[PDB]
Amino acid sequence: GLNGCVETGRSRSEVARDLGLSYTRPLHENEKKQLSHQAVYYERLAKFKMEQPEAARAMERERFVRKFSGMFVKMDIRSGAPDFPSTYRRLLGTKVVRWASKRHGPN
Amino acid sequence: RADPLNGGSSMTLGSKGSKLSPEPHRRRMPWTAAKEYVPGVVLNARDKMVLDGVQLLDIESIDRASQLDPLEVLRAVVATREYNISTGKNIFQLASQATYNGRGQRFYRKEWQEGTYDKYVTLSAIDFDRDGNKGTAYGYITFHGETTTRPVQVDFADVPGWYMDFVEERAVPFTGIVPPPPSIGTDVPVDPHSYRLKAYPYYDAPNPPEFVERLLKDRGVLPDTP
Amino acid sequence: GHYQQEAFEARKRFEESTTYPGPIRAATPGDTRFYSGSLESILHDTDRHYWRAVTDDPRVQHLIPLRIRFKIFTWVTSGWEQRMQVVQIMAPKDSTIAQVKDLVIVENQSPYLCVSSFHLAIDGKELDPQKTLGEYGITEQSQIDAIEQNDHLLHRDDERPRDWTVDEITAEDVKRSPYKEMEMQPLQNLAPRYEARPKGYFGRTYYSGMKQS
Amino acid sequence: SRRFRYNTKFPALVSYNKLPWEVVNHETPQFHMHVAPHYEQLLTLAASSPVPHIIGSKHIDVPREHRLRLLPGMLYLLDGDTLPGEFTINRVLDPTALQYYGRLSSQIVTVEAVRMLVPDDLRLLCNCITFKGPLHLPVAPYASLASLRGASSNCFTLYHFVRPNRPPKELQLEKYYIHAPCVAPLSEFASNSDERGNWRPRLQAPKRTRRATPLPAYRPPQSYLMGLAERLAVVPGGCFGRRSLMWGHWF
Amino acid sequence: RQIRPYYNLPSKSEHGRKMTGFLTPYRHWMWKQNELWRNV
Amino acid sequence: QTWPCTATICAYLDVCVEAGEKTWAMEAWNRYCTELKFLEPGEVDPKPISRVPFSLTREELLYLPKWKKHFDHDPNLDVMDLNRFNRTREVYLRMAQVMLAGGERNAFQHFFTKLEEAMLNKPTPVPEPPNPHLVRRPRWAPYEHCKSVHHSPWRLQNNGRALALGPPVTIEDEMQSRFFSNDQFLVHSVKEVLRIVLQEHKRAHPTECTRCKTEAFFYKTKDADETLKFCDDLIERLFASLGVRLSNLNTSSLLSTILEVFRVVGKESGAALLQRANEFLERKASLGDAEGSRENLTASNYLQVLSGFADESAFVYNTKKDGTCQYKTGFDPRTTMRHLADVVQEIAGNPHVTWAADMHLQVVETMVGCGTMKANDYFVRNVLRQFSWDSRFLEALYVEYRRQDDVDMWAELTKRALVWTARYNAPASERLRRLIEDDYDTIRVQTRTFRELAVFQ
Amino acid sequence: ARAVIKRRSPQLWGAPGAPIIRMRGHHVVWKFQSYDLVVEHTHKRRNSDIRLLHYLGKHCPHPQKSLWSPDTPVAQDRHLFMLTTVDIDAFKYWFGVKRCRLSMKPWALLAKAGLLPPSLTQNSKIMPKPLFDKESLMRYYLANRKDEDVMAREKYLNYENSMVKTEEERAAERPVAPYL
Amino acid sequence: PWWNFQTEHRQRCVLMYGGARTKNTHNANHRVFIKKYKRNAFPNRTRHHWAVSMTGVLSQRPRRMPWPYDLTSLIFNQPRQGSDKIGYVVGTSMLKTAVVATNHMVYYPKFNQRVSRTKRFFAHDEDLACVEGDLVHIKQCRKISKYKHYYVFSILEPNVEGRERLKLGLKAVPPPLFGYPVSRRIVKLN
Amino acid sequence: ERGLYFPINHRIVDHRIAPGVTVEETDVQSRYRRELRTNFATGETRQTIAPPWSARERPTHFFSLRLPSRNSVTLRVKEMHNHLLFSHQQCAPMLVSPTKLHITLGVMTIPENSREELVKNIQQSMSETFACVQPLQLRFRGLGTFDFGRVLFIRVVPEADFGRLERAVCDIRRRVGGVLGVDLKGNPHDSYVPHVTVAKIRPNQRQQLGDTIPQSLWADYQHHDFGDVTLSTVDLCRMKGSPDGYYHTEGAVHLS
RNA sequence: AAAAUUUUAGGAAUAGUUAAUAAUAAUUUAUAAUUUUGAUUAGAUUGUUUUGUUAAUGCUAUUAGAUGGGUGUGGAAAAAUAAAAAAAA
Ligand SMILES: [Mg+2]
Ligand SMILES: [Mg+2]
Ligand SMILES: [Mg+2]
Ligand SMILES: [Mg+2]
Repeated sequence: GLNGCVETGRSRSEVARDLGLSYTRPLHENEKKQLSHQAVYYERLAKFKMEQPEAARAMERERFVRKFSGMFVKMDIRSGAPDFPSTYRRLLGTKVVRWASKRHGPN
Repeated sequence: RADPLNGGSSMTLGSKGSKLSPEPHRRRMPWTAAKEYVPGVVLNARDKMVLDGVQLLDIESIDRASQLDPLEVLRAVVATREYNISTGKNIFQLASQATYNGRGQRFYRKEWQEGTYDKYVTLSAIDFDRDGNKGTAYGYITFHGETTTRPVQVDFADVPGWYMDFVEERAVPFTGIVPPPPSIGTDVPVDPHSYRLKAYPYYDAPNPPEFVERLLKDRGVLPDTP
Repeated sequence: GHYQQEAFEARKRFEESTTYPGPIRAATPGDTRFYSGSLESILHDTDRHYWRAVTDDPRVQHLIPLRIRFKIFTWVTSGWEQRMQVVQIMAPKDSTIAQVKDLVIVENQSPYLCVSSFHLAIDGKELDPQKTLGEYGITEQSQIDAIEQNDHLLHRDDERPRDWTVDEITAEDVKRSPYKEMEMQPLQNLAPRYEARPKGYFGRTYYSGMKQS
Repeated sequence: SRRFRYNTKFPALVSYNKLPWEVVNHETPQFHMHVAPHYEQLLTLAASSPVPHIIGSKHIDVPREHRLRLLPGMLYLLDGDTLPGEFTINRVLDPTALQYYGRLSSQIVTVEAVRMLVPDDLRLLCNCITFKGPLHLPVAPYASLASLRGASSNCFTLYHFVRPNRPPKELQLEKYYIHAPCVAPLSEFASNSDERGNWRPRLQAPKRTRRATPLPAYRPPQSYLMGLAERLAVVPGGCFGRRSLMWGHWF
Repeated sequence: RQIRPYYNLPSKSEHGRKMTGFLTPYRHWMWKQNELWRNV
Repeated sequence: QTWPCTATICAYLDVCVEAGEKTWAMEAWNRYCTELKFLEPGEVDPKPISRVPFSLTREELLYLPKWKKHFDHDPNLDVMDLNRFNRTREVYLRMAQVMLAGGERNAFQHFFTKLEEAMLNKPTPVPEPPNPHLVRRPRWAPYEHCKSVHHSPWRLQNNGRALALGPPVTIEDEMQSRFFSNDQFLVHSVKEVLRIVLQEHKRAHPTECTRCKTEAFFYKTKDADETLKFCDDLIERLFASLGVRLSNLNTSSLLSTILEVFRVVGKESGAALLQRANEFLERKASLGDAEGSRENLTASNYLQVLSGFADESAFVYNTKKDGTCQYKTGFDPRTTMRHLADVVQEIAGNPHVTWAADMHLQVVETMVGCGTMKANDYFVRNVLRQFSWDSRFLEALYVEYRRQDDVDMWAELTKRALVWTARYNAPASERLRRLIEDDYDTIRVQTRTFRELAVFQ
Repeated sequence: ARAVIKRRSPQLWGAPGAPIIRMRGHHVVWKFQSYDLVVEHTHKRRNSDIRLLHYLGKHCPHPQKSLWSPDTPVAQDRHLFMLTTVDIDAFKYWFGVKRCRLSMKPWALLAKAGLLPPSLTQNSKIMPKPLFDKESLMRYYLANRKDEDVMAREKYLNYENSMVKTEEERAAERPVAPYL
Repeated sequence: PWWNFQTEHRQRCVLMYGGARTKNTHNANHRVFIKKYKRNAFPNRTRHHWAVSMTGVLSQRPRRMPWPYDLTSLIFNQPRQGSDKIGYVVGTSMLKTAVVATNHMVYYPKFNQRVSRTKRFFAHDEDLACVEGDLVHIKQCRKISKYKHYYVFSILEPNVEGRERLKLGLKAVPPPLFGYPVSRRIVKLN
Repeated sequence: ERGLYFPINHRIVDHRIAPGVTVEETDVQSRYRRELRTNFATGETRQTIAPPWSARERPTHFFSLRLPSRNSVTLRVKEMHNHLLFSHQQCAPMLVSPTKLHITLGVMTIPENSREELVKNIQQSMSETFACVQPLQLRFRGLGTFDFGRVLFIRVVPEADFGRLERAVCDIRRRVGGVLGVDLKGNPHDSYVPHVTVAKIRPNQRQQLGDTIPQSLWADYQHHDFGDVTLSTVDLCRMKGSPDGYYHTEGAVHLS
């Protein structure tokens, strides 16, 4: 389970998955806690939308109308730039005031 | 796309046509579909020189000081009717005058009956809106002895190019149901004496001699002296 | 169609196999989350993001991706439109239609859908909330509609929402409902900013399946 | 134009450019516009070969409970005039709506009446069409309609149950487009008919001393025309046909 | 371009173009002729 | 150097048969499919997929040369596992067909015997599921926004949601050949062999099996008798090998193929076909020991019957004598039309038989040949509006029109029929168009476009 | 679809449009001027190279004396020469398979070369454009029309596959004794 | 014609025979620096600009160009450059994210010699196999989050030591004693 | 505004819908990241899957590594039980008694007629397989699910003597199912996933308990460490809960 | 969607911020991300076939052209003078 599949292109996490093996380093408290908090998102959500449809519907109104407000509605190469401040640095001083720096990550 | 002109042949841009297909060329704009249209500008364009020397009053001018002699009003009305037929007759102007609102009668526009072109409309039913001269008109198209299976909104009913002829035979009361006329190939056995086909799918008309004269006298084959 | 019964037949005749060893999961790969392209594409479970020339053993589907269609009223800026919106769940094979309704109710993110009680129906016929997908022959290819309480009242002007084009929206209803969230009185950034389709889009008669002229 | 692959452009939840879903309103004329030309095909089928659920007897009876999981989609023909239990009756006298039954009434059984029925709860529907007299189609002996008195008491009715404000799909008429022949024109040569000996063949084409009478001389149209119908992509009449063949348009 | 001659159906309007393309049957016939040639 | 899998071998052997070159099939056989086996009681199933798929241990990755690590998807790697479903019986069948095609009895006898024996005494192999990359998959769509069959109000447009025009050609209504039981496949194989006999007869005598191009169409070829002998011996061999088992499986396709052989090769009138089929079904009802209740002839069989009547009355048209027509010697229109009539009665009686455009075409043609002059009526009632049709119809029908009394009827009926072609989306063919053109002096009907003519000159 | 149309250089149907074969050169004193046959899109940008599918050749519109060939007493050959380099495989590819468009001047060239019949725009103003009527044409057509199958075979060999297999090469390619 | 002398020129419009059609860009311009600031106050904390700056990238002297000939292209056949990288895992503070340090090569053609530079990547490993100090194989893939285009394809060398260190409850590797350099003097006693 | 305009996690195309649909006709919504949520996250595990015919019949006997007294495993599982029951006492019927803990090395169907011949033969071949293998020290940490979340178990980490186990198992697999034809629920050329089954939902229970063990219970123990254990004893067992307070044992082999 | 190539004599911290969850979170969870292998601001500068000199590893040029959003039209924003692109006979 340490090697990826060359022709398949699936990673080592994959072929390990398929052989039904787990190589997972021992975890500290951070990771166990984050993970355990993540697993349950759907139970929590299910219980929420069943038991309390109103609060849910309010928040949904927010999201829905929000999609129509805002900066971009359209998802194109511009909107869909994974890094906006980096690919357009030439906007950063004058036009675009959101970002103070062109680089927040490795690349 | 669907149905080109001369297949794809690209040797010129005009070689294609003025439209590439009958279908809308962008799917986001449906109305670009190829119809048969009519010169709306000229055929609305009603003459305001018939309204000269008249004194029309208005709808909401009802005032006692406002209106005029009954004689004046009469000639005004006549000048207004003369204003509305001033180009040709709208369908709802023909149909209100016929019995049963002209259900069953065959409404043909002028150009549909001349040249090799042969077409008319068997009127199924009519809606007058509060205003006459406008409305909705449904019916069966009949084209070269071929007829529609179901009724259709009659297009350009509001454009004043329409003629028809009142026959008691075709009249239907509002009780019954206007039948679609027979398509001469199928429901009625075809006959030559009752109906002869003007033009058929591969046919076309012979050359008229004076057009030919004009074109040769143009291209400069047949001379022309001032 | 052809594929459905070809594959069903194949499954059925593969289960009646007397002698089979079983597959070797070393030879039967899963699917990758890692492939070129920006977009994440979800496929059939019998299909893969790599090229696999060999046909795999027919398996029975233990999660069936049902689609459930709703009617919605969209604000198109010349007035209201009625169009179609699907919800897509993954419903365990043997699940009860009651439970399917519940899945649906949990999986919609539109505030405009599940407001009152609704019944699932196929080709107009209501379904028993009591019984299984197995009995009604629901294959994931099946067309499943969803019928709300007030939906047979829509032909009137009441239940069908009132557009500020033709109707008064009053200080009563400015504080309630889609009317509130919409912000009718125009702002500088122009408000939620909905989609618009003009009046003359379809001509004088609206969109039809049958050509009306 | 072809339909594009997928929408990656706009959020799904908001759905953006969407052809409106067509709904059939029973209050208006448009309803009948959809349902009528179907009926005729349906009746035509009934005139030739048998279909199982078309002919039935003594209406139908179901509980309040199972009412909507059984009825909707149901279409059946009864002999007499009896209106279904628990339906408010609406007469269709409006001319426009009536108009669509034209083809069905002239070239099939004449339509005596049309009825829109709505139940107590308003959530169902019945379209009820009463025909008078015998068909103007011939009816075959082994056919479904041969089991009925109203054809071949001259009135009989077609009943169609449906839900309101639904797309013109889930009224189920398209399962009926099975096409069976009318065997009436060949019934003449069957061993059963006694007029089969009064038939005589034309094997050879008869000797022709004439030509077809030449068509009336062509008068070129005098008014203004919209230009080539070819280059404008107008089908020959604006009616039917291919845009490559320009026959019968002005020239 | 599409040639609009002077004897095309004139439109009287102050809100738009002065001449609509609409044809004298002669012009239509003529057009058909020239077109046939180009088809060749 | 790609090793063809079994499927590929099938395909190439199909090309071999259709080409009738035995030579190709022998080399192909000898090289690749030799060791191909059948499935026996001990043998197991679809074999599981056994290939590893290709990976690299870190030492393989680091120490090997570059080419050793280069995987292009290469067949020959998966060939073993493409063949895991055992399609062998298909290969043997094709091979029989070829050895017959190239006219060699011994080899054919060998293959067919092996196949037969194994089909009787060995278990039915599990068929492969539909290949994802050939036949694709039905992705989910709502059919809501659709053109609503009556869309154009001149005609019936077909639609994605339902098919309202009726089938253009009759389909056999049998699942793909690999899903069959072993016995069923035996039957299928006989029908296959017959079909190849037919095809070979049409490659030998192309003139005589074309309808009515030459009077040669009306008379049995020599060597047809020996052929039919072969067919008879074959079928009786099928009834000899398979016992009562035959009572449980579909004979429909087989029957239709036999009937089509005795319609084409030996020439039997419609009555003879209907008789043959009834005697056959009697035989199959009797061999199974039961109360009878025979299956009725399915739609395809009746299609062969009807095309039988159409062969019966057929005419070589416009001899160079300017003589009207030549006919089958010993032709009676009365009797023919009698039998056709009560046969159509028979069909339309049976509720489970679907009607197609081709069956109607055989009928219409039988009318035209018989000088019935009811052809028009039948066509317009039962076909025109309700089917998507060929122009072959209009060809037979023009022949009909030509024989009417006065000329104006001819002209007007023909013109009207062209309008039919323009309304109904039938692109009137060049055969028909020529048939009309030939009479131009008489009827004055122009068939060509303006454009087409100019360009032509 | 531009809000404010670029007014001077209009085109049909948006960008980049069809592939088209154009003749173009930078403008200079007539003495040195050359042209380029270029397959490129319909909508050009600032520099012609951004959309350039292929380069079909140089064309020089100066009649030249042939000093390459030895001076020849044959009359014809001492007419001046016009020099053009055609790339004919990219031409037949782009025009044939890819279905190009054509400006007029390139068309005239390709006509002088025997690749295309002369253009629409080459007019001896001596003759007029022809007249037409359907029934005379029809008489001529009824007079001469070839057989159906001859014509179908023509359309076969011209449009579809040309190279075919005669009996002999079949007989030559079929396997011999040990596998036969 | 670039090979013709200054005085040999006749026409400027064409090449008479062949050769290259060249544009003379004027390389010797005496371009100059403008001094807009006092040497005392320059408006930047780290770096100061006192002369003309050389402005290219790969036009930039002395030339340093991409070299795809190092170890990585030696072991792998890459469909696209950088589709494969071998590296060491440095840090896992992010769930399912392995940071990887990796070397690539640069070539100075002036000196005819190579240098290795180093670069960090974020790799997506589902399931958290990686420990700090593993030698991993890494691949280019679907954009996963803002910065992660690589996923952990295979562990070449695991950290046996580090894993054992983890099992016992201690961190995989001791945290570095000093952080980044400073320009200050930190006086912190006992 | 707090991040990317279109979050990359939200960019999803569904190719199992249809080419024309989502552009024009209708838009399809789903929560697509429940489905994408992976095998590590859900806690699923791919066990050797049975052929259909073998899938029909109940298993009878299995191979088991027997856990000694004084385990780290048993202790920590007991602590886990206490914690679980204090959280939710609905688990109570799911949980396996700490007395019944064992490692499952493979599962098998033995017909009741040939029973004696097969137990003798198996036991013999088994004793031959493990003759050379000395005791195994294996590591247990992490949880996983079989049968759609119906069976909840403790994984065996391949960090230790596990390697040997896999060869060992793969030997009996090729003997027991390969040599004398026996129904191993899988293919004898494939290796079984060894596991310690902790909680379980049987067919009879499934009505009152529910169709899947809710992951909220074992979420926090999903990666928990149960420790190392050395194992000298292999068993072949028929399944009965009654007889010893442990499974009825038809055979044994000592690793030494 | 990425990978490589990236200037300033004397050099310090940067920030709507990383990763997981998900069509969540102006207060989800976490021991987070960029930097001395030279970052971010700031100066200069139109990026990876174009020149000049030279016997030559060099030195010395290369124009121009993509500057955010706010009823989001359109296949694609490239959409507000400044062509030298024949733009549906
Ligand atoms: Mg980036
Ligand atoms: Mg700046
Ligand atoms: Mg196109
Ligand atoms: Mg702006």
